[PDB]
Amino acid sequence: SRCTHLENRDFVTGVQGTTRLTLVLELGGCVTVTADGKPSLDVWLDSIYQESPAQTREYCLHAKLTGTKVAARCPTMGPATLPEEHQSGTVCKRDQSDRGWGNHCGLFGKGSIVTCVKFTCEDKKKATGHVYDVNKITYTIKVEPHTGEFVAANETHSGRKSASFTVSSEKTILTLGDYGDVSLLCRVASGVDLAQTVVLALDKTHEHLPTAWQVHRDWFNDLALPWKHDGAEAWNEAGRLVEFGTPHAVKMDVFNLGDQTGVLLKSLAGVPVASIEGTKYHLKSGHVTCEVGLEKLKMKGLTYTVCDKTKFTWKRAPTDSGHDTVVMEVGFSGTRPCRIPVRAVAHGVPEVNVAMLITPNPTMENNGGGFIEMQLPPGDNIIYVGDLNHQWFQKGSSIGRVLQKTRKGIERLTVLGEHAWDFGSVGGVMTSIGRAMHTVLGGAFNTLLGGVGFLPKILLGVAMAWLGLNMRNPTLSMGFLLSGGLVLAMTLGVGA
Amino acid sequence: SRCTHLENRDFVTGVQGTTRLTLVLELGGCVTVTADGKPSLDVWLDSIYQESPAQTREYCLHAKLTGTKVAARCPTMGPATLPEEHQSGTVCKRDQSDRGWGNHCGLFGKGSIVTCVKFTCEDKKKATGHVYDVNKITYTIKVEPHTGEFVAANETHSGRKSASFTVSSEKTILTLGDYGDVSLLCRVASGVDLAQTVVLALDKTHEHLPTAWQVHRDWFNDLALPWKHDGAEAWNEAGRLVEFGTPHAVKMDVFNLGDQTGVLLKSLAGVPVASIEGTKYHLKSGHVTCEVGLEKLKMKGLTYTVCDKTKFTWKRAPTDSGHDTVVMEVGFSGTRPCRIPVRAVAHGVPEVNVAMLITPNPTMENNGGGFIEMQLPPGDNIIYVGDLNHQWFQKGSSIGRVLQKTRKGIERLTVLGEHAWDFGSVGGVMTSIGRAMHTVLGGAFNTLLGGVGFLPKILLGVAMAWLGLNMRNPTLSMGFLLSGGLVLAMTLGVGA
Amino acid sequence: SRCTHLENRDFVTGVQGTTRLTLVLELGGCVTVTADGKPSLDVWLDSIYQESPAQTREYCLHAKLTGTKVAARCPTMGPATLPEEHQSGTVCKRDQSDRGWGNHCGLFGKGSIVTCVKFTCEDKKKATGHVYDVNKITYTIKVEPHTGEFVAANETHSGRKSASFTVSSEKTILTLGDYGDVSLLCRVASGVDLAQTVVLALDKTHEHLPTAWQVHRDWFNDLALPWKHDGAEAWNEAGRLVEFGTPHAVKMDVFNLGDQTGVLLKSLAGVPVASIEGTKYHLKSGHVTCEVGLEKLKMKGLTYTVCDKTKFTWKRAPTDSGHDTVVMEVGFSGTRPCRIPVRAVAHGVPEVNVAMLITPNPTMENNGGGFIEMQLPPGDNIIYVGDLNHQWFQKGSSIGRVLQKTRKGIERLTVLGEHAWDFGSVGGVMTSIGRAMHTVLGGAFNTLLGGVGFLPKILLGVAMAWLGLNMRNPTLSMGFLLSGGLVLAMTLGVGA
Amino acid sequence: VLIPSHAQRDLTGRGHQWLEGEAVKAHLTRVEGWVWKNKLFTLSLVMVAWLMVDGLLPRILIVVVALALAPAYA
Amino acid sequence: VLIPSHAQRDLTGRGHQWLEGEAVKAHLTRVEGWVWKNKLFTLSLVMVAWLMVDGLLPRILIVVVALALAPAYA
Amino acid sequence: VLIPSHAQRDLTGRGHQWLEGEAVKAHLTRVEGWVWKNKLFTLSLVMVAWLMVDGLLPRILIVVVALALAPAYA
Repeated sequence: SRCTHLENRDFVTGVQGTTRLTLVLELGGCVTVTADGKPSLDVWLDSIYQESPAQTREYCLHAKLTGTKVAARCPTMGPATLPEEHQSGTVCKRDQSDRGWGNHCGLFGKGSIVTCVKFTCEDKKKATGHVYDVNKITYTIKVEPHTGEFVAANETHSGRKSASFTVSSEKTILTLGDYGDVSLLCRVASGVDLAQTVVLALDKTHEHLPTAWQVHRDWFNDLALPWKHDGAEAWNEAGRLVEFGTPHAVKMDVFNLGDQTGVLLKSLAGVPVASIEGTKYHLKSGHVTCEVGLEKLKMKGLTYTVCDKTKFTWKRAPTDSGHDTVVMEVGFSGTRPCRIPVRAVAHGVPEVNVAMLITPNPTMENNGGGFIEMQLPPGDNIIYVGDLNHQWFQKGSSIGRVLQKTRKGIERLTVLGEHAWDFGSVGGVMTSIGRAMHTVLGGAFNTLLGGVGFLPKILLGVAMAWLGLNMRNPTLSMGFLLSGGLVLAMTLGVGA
Repeated sequence: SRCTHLENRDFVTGVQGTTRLTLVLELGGCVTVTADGKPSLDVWLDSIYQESPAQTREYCLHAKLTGTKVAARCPTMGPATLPEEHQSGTVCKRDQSDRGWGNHCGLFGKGSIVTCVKFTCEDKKKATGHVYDVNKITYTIKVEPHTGEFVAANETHSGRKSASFTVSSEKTILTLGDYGDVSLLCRVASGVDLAQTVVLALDKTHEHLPTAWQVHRDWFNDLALPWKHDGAEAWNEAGRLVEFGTPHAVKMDVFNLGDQTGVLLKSLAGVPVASIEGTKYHLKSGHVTCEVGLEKLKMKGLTYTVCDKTKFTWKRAPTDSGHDTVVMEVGFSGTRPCRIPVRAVAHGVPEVNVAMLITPNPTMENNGGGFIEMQLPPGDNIIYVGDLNHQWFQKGSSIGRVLQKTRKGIERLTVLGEHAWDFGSVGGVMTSIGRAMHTVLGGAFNTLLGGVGFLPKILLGVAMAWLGLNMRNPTLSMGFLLSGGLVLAMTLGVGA
Repeated sequence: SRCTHLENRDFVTGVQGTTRLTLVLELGGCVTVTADGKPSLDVWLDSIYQESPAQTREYCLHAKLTGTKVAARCPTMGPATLPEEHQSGTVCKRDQSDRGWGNHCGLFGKGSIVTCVKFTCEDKKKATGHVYDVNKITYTIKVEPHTGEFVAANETHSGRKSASFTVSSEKTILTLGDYGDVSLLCRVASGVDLAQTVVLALDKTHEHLPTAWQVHRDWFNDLALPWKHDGAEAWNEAGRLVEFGTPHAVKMDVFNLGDQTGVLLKSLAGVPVASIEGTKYHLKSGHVTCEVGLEKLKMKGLTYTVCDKTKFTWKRAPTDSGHDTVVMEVGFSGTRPCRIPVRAVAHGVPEVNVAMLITPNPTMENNGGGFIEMQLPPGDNIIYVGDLNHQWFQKGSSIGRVLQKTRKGIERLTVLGEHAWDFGSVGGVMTSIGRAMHTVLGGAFNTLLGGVGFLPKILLGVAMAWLGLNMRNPTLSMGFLLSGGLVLAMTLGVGA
Repeated sequence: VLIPSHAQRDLTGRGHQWLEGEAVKAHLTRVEGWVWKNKLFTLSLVMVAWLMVDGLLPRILIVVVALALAPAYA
Repeated sequence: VLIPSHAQRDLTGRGHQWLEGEAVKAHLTRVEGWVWKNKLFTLSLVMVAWLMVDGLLPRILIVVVALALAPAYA
Repeated sequence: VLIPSHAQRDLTGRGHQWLEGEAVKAHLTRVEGWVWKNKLFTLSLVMVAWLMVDGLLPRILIVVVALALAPAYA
């Protein structure tokens, strides 16, 4: 399992004869997939990447200057000029200056002065924008069955199966050996919108920075610094990063506003990280919609003999998983292969079994086996495996489980957005209602207020509620109170 | 006359027979001094400086990091430790990470993790504060008489004399050659306030930056950056520029917030420049109240004959100075040591001489001479120099003359503050009233509102006026209305 | 005489208890001066000029386009560039052309197209500005005595004298031969306002075109055409005369906007002409305010004997001058030199001589003489010369004569402006009142509304008067009626 | 980090200042530059105050404050 | 030249993030910092509101808004 | 001499056209661009109209024709 190794899990279950389930896989999340009388699977999203993406804007974060020149004219003899006003990679400025007989002039008054300098970016201080192509994005999704073996996060499991998806792959069939085959179907058009996305890259040589950042498309085009596209030797708008002093009668000073890197790194705020591996560019935040087909799964070992109850030993004693399940491991010294007798008892009635096993029909094979995961009611229990017995106390209460599941639901909804209704979906009418309401209300808030800052949104929400308190009509008063409450829900209700 | 080479100038007249004048000399400005029957002298302030000033706080603008370490402990094993946690020169952080069987812990849940990194400033990326000592500051003041020669802004005028003042001195007499002696008294009290100014230095060797900035004293202590005093081997508060990633199971990332130089250079917008040249640290702003005594000056050459009226020629035609005076230069071929009989006449009246000569008793001499400056009434005029004549028109009006002097009065009053009342020795009762009222009223605004931003000051002034319109008591209403008007005056006079 | 030959003639009169008279010489006018006992003079201004005036802006009126270059890029493959975008004298444009799969692109949608063309003015299609320099203007004024010989406006009269005036010129003395001397002085600085004037020139080789125009200075700076100063190869705003067609997929076409010369010539409606003589530049409008001092003038021939009455003949019979006076010429056959007896008798009043002679004491001399000019009272008159007679009827009446003088007075005022009050050295207090009132009202109207067009000046005046009739207060009504009516009284003189 | 902007009153004088700063001589151009991009922005701020607020003096000052704060709203 | 703050309804996606944003819990530290640094002035806003505003609820709300806004403009 | 232009109803098909063959786009961009030249001209005309006209509807409406004509005379 990888679900045992991760901070986050969700569970799905199909009733008997259910052939398809709908999943909304998030990067770094995982799903435990089950159906009545069929073997369980772990499913997760493993990467979202491209090789050699297309370039866009380059920006300069720190200017270098050379070879400056100056010229000036007296108040009568017209505007001053220099050859370097008409050449590539130059920045120039022209202004009036004070003049008189003391400076060897003809007459007292305002003259004119002109100044020129060569401009270039400091050798490693470039910022590069990159953009993905929908025709070349690869999504990687992986599956492993609960074989009953255990393998660490830094070890490779032979039962693990891998698949890759683009605009040009159909319903895939993946084979899992004795367990049969599983069918998997991506919809790459449902992924993170490329039109909102850019990948920002600075110097890769820094030991103590992220290698890339998942910046928004609009913000990256409104940046004020000097810029170009690839292959050009000249810089556009080079006058953004130098400024010139007040003139003296015969000279003027040019000043460099210095390395902007600290301004950029503070301005990025909460933006998600990305990473680079040679030619490969990975996103590290995003989601995919997919269908999993439970069409051809076999329950392994239904023909196997049951174990001798006496020859079991604990390999790893019972522990709380932190996901409200109990996990344990057993070692067995008899003949193999064989099937493990398991049950759990409420401490007061020995006739009733309460073990909800999440790995159906568990077995010992020649090479390995004997991991078990189970869920139990709250309070005292006895757990049995063969003639071994152990005493346990499951924490919490029935109210605690519905609260914890409710929290996971709300936390998913405020990250997936309107796609959150597709998880484990069924043809019930409410699946249309929820997706419609989120399309309407989400469309309203994003179009009306989407670009407004967090504290400004709170001030607007308070002002709109306060207009609701003060205005003279009771229906419109309530409408201003409710709509102010929506802006506060989209801010203080997101976090405070 | 250096006052012809400069764009800010002022004129002072001793009232008949008065021995002493009080001058508020202002850096890079100049004043021309005049009195009945006595030669005219130009006085100006050339430098304010010290050698090797006192060194205060140092700040780090770009952190450089080495020797990262991390250690972690299994859930309930008890918290982690590393030798570096107690040492100087390192930043350490402690946090919780999730652990389980997939990463070699015995129990699932929250573990504990700690990480350490060594900290330094990059070799030239320091920022350093310096402070002036009242016992060591040196003022340089310079004087030249109007000799009737003309000398360029880049030539050594032999008539120029210099005096150096320190708190260890007060009075000096300068010999002017033929013109006799002039007396000058300085005080180091009522100079630039040494208790409220700091000189800030970055790397002195950059070709395209000022060498120093004249930062306010409170500012350089309200900053939030890594800092130390001189000679110390390790920095205080190094956590200001290093920050850490949220833990993985068994790792934490260490990140560098990068070079702050551009953030600092942006933040100092509006502060005046300073410069460092060799061992000396000059200011390029300030003022000094000085007393000039004119008891011992002599008019040169009252005994000479007048020129032959036939032998004059023009060397420069009459030209506008931009200070509302006329300047000219003449050439001659008679026996050289003789007086030039200059006069001017207004059109429509007899030859009452309207030329107020600012240089009294102009002569040629064997070494040179022949430069004149004068003031004339508005409208059509003719100027005569022996048999030479030139027609002229003087711009503006008798009302415009008063408005132009009024503006320069308002500029001095706002730029120099309370000391502006000390200009001119005619100490009538209104001068003491102004000095007292400015001390009281200026002290109130500068202590109550002084540090507040320019816009929120105006918004407060508007608020006190808005409230003043609404008060039912007439005395309180007028007080609030006046207070709003005062805050608006105290701001908007400095707003453009 | 010259005053016989030009239609703008005027007469200045007085008594020798005042010897100084103030004249306003207008270029293309003539003035006659007369007084008790002293001879009459003809006075005029003959040319205002400079040699080689200062050059300023040159403008291009016909573009030559050459060497055009085009480039384009596929929809996502970045914007295009050309080397010619970074060279002198080159006009460039950039646009989003359409592209598609059939035009060799890999995608639908907008691409990029860029185009460059090189620019020069065509040979001899320049327009040039010139400006006068105050220290280098020459004004030429001429005087001749009313000799009583006659010469046409064709040959050169021997008695004529000429004097040139510049900013460095005195109360000059002109030696009028036998008639003694006249004294002459000029307000050179207060003629035409050189702050207003530019002289505009096209090429010199054209036939029907005027040689130059007296354009206004502000107008000359708002011309929306390409420009430079001397010695430069680049043209500023070269894009004014070229525009580009909406792109095809792989072409964009430059359009030459063509020779603008007719639009310039159609714009300079109502602007006075000027002319050029190798290196002199002459104005053909404007005026000087001037003094003549009559102190040293002498009468001629007062000791001669009277003619013997029978020896006269008419040579040119009494005829109407077109300017109130009557003119005649006589041939005489007696000894010379001698005095011609002249008188005129009003019908029925033989006791009084009514002839006002414009030339005092007419004499024949050995080389020439015998022209006479006189003024007579209206109606039936008899003219006598020796014992010859001629009958005459003098047109008009005293009321019509006052109206004719009043018309010329209004024509002086409406073209000289505020200077019109200098004509004749009248000491009466009302002259100061009229001078002040016109100066105030003219300054107010010019500074408030001066540049507004004829129709909007009328519409503003009418609108304020009509609003005045609609106002609900009688004092405000009168203020709107007055302010509306004054604009019309200041402006209705133009035309239709 | 968050280094603030230096105050505009302190160390006033006739020497070269480093950069133009941010007094009302600058800020009035920033308000007009916001408005001529966002052409409808002042319409509701003027119109709602003109409809809702009694007394010309407090109405006008409320409009002046609402416009003076404008470039800080985003 | 300035660079605008990016912070909005971003490409959120549940992975690791760069340093988290200065929301209300952080903004209150800027208020406390200004109350300490500008201490002598702070009585004026409270005193004027205490004299001028009737009703404790709107009086407290006006003081809270004034002190919350001040460090965004000072 | 004069050679006055024509528009609106010689209207050719979807082919290329000569430079800036439009009236409403030109007049709108001219009117909105002119406002920077002289504020006091339109401000004083608006102030006089706001004082002189009786009833808010005609007081708002009548000014539009004058401002539509204004750039033909300035």
